[PDB]
Amino acid sequence: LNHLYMAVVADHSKRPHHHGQLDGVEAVQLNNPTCGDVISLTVKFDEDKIEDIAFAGNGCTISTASSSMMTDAVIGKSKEEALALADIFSEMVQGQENPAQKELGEAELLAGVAKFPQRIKCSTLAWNALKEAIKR
Ligand SMILES: [Zn+2]
Repeated sequence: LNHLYMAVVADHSKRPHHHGQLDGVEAVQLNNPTCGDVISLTVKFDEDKIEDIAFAGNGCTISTASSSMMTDAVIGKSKEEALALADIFSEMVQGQENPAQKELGEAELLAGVAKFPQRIKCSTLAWNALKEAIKR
């Protein structure tokens, strides 16, 4: 029942979702905890919502997985909705319990990074590139 989790996290790191870059969209680039992760996160908004999203970069398994899962979780949400999820994720990876972590989708599998301090920032990188993208 747990072996499936490894396959889901592995799939997000090896075959990222919403990977690459969107056309005609000024990307948002941030980088490392210290680990050496980087991401270019192009985000499209048609309304206040997120029409589409895409990312590219280089990181550890944790950081790539987390970027990939972040895209799934936020696609078609809202400056504020997306930003609330970011807060939810960020709090989850500091050991907080919250039923709302369900709204994170497969990113919920990264609850375990709260036990690895150096990994916190690996996992949040994508979320913070999102925060910046929304806030333009
Ligand atoms: Zn990392």
